[PDB]
Amino acid sequence: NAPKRPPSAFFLFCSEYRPKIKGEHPGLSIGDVAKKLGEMWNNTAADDKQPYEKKAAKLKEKYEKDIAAYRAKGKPDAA
Repeated sequence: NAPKRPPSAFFLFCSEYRPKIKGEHPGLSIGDVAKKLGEMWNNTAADDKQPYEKKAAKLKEKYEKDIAAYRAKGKPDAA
């Protein structure tokens, strides 16, 4: 259950250059790769997020209606 949470905007961009920050800094954890990006993302322009952002949203949105449905009786899954 739980459609889960798709990309957050920061997922698209993260992927794009994760093996690249990992290549320069093969000493990051899910707390450093996250902290680094948590910054980069925050400083990716903002007007560079928008493209990735709109998608992360599109998906989050899907979830939001599938979660709203799940927690609001989304168990008889169109049977």
